[PDB]
Amino acid sequence: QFGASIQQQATVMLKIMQDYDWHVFSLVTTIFPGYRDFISFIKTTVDNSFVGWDMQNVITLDTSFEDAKTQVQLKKIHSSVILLYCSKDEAVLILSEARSLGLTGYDFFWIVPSLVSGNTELIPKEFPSGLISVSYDDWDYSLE
Amino acid sequence: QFGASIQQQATVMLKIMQDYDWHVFSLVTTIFPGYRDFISFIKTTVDNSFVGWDMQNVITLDTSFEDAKTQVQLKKIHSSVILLYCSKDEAVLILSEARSLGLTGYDFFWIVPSLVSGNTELIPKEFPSGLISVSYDDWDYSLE
Amino acid sequence: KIVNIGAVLSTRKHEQMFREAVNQANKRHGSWKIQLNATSVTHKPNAIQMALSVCEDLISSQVYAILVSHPPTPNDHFTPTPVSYTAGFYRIPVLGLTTRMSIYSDKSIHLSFLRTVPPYSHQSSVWFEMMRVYNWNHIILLVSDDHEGRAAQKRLETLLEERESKAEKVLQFDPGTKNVTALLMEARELEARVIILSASEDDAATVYRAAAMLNMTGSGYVWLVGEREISGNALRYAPDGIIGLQLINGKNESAHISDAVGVVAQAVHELLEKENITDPPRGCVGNTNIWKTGPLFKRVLMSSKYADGVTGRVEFNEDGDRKFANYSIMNLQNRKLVQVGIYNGTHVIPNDRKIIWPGGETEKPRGYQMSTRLKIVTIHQEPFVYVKPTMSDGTCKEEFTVNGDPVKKVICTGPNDTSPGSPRHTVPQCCYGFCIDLLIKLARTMNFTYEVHLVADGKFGTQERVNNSNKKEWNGMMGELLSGQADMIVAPLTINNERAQYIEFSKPFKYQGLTILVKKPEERITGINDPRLRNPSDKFIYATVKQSSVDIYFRRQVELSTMYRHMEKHNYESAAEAIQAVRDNKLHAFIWDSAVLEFEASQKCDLVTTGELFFRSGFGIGMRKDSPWKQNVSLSILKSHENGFMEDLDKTWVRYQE
Repeated sequence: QFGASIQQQATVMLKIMQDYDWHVFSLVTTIFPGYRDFISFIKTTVDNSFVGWDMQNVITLDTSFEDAKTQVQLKKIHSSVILLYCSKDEAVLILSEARSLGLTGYDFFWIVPSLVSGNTELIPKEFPSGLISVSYDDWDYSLE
Repeated sequence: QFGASIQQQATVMLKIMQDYDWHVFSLVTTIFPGYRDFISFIKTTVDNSFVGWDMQNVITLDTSFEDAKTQVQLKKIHSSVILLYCSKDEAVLILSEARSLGLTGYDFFWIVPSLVSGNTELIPKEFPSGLISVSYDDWDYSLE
Repeated sequence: KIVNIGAVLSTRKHEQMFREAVNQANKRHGSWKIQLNATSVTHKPNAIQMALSVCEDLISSQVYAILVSHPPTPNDHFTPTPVSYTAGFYRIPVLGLTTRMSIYSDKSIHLSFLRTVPPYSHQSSVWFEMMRVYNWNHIILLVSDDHEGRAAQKRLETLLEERESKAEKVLQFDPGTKNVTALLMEARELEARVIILSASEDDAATVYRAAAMLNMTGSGYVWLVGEREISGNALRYAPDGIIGLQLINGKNESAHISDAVGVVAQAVHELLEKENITDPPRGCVGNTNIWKTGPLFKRVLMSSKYADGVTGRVEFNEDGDRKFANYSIMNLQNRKLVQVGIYNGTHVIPNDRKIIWPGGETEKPRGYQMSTRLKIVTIHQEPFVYVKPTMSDGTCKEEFTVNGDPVKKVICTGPNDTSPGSPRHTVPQCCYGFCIDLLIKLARTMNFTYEVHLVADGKFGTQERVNNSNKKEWNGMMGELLSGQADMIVAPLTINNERAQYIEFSKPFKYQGLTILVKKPEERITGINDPRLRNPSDKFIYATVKQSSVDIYFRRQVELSTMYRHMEKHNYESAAEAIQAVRDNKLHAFIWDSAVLEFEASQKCDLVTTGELFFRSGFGIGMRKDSPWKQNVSLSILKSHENGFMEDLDKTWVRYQE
């Protein structure tokens, strides 16, 4: 194939966070596979950075949420930048739960990977206007 | 009457909260009557105490909860000590929603008055084991 | 298949109208097999046996709705309470129709009471609509009925929660007395003229006579009353031009009965469409089991929404009150009731008739007149507030300074000594000095008179527990200012964060720090960083003025609790006591402001200050809350800052040495 990997995309997103000095952040991971490599890559990137990042503990989901034990970990979130790694189906429920929590504020940023960013036409109403996404979908360079 | 009013009982409960340094707390008031006097007495007692109480804003109710607009006010709660003034049949639904939203943790406290705590025999299973109550029902002093 | 309705009604014509409304209630509801029976009872002049007859007759009848419809009762108690209490024993809704007392608003007391009339506190919201129209902020409350007084205060604080303003004066007392004119004169000395009254007819007529004898009904005096205050001899004692309220169809019983029949009938036909039907048992003999669908039928009555009636959109709130009520606004023009406004549920519209006021023009009188004589209180500051006894009788010896400046004194009033020393000795003497000349400059800039008096003690004022009910109170200059007896504290006020939360501050005129007074081996201390003062003993005797703001500033310091425990055994009343004590070589250190001890070192060479300069702060003028005496006064202070008038005040006392 072509393009970047999920590790190079994570490097680009941490470069975005480095260029804006958003050093206080968090990390929320679901049960989508390839997640422990993602967490370990974030840990080795923070360990290989000139920043000294303020990383909150990883909020790990288990199943479809009862909104009883996951809410305890969601109320621990006092940082600004919220890092979410999930699929498109669970992202609607996560953003709706965060909107019900009031954790979708002006300082509460949301940066998502490329695979959760699905169809350009199909956009659910639960997306915050200002949702940061990174993908290789370039319209200036066509297929030819 | 040979009894103990709700104002002196609120004084005793705030004395308990002062003796435990439980200064960060909240207040949930339903549509059970005699509630604005309770809020005003709490406001005057906080304004006339050496603590300087860190009081979260009052979660108010209008009817039986839709779990749509009251859900936002309950998700604003992140403090430990929770005060409540309601009836027993309302308190069953309140504790059911609090268990459904995970507000019955080890950090979170629950202090109720004597009017919501009715018969000693009739105890439903939805009550958290550790529910703080203050009642003047002394079994050592009989009616005679 | 039957529904019984109980009623306490007197006149046979309205009983026939009630039975006709019951008969016409089953007209448009089809040919359904439900039946409606009505049982009406008369009235015996007593109240215990009336309650007995009505309660056992409605137990034997097993009714669902209980109605009391007697306005013109000769007894002024107006109590349908025992039948409502007996129905609340089985949780049966009693629909009260006549009275508007706030004791019925408590659903904890009246468990199953509903009504279609609001209490009078909602009229205050209509009066808050006056605040939405006439743009008036400061009010004067006067409530005699203490059963509704707490509810009126609650509703007033609920209305003032939006604008976040404060009522200037509230009053609650026992109805029946007559010598309330002292508090009326105390409200007359205030800036506002808004008069809110909530009492019966007798106290309203009493305060009308009190305002008529003292002429408190002149120009600009805002009067705003209700329906209870425009009846009886209070209507005879009312001044011309007073604005009152009128309940539209408040006493018109005939349409009100039909409205109640429609409400009860649609509530019953709504309840018939649901399950869990229960019936009231024969509770007179051997039945104490409660009616289980009490709160269920109450919840049915909560969401009751209607569209029929001459009055209009009758609707219950969470308190079961009346929504969207047409009110009238009346005026008393030459002992004649003249309608000057109408009111829908949200908005006031005046009619084509004019609004003639008891004062001057037909427009609104702005009854917010600021105090042209500002009551000035101060403490006896030694280089700033010089107080001299009079020569012969209330006079001031006009002595001249060495720089050709005549001392412009003022006749101030002050106590003699402390309260164990002097029981009651308060004389007028001559006050002059620094802040007196500052007030002379303020009176030269802006034209306003003043009234200089003195604080009763030698303390600034601290936040202390009062000896009952665990309540915070202030004292001193703050205690005399917040009580309304003072207007402007002209004193070197120590600016801190605690007092900024309670009152508003002006710009500081003085800028200085703190220092140590010693007498002249290390004879100097060089500030707080002396390790021997960290762990003191009986040798280094250091203290401060009792109940001073320096002690509060050290109380915020959570790392110097040892000095807070040490200085509490030697706190003096005034700073001059500390000057006299260190003059006799009994003290050793004293934390105090800089330039005062610099002036005292210029007076006495043995008084030596320390070298360090910490707590570099400023002293300004003690002020009230949001007030028009803030911006212009602060601009005058800044005008005094920009020119050489600060240097002139230095030439008077600061730059002058010996």
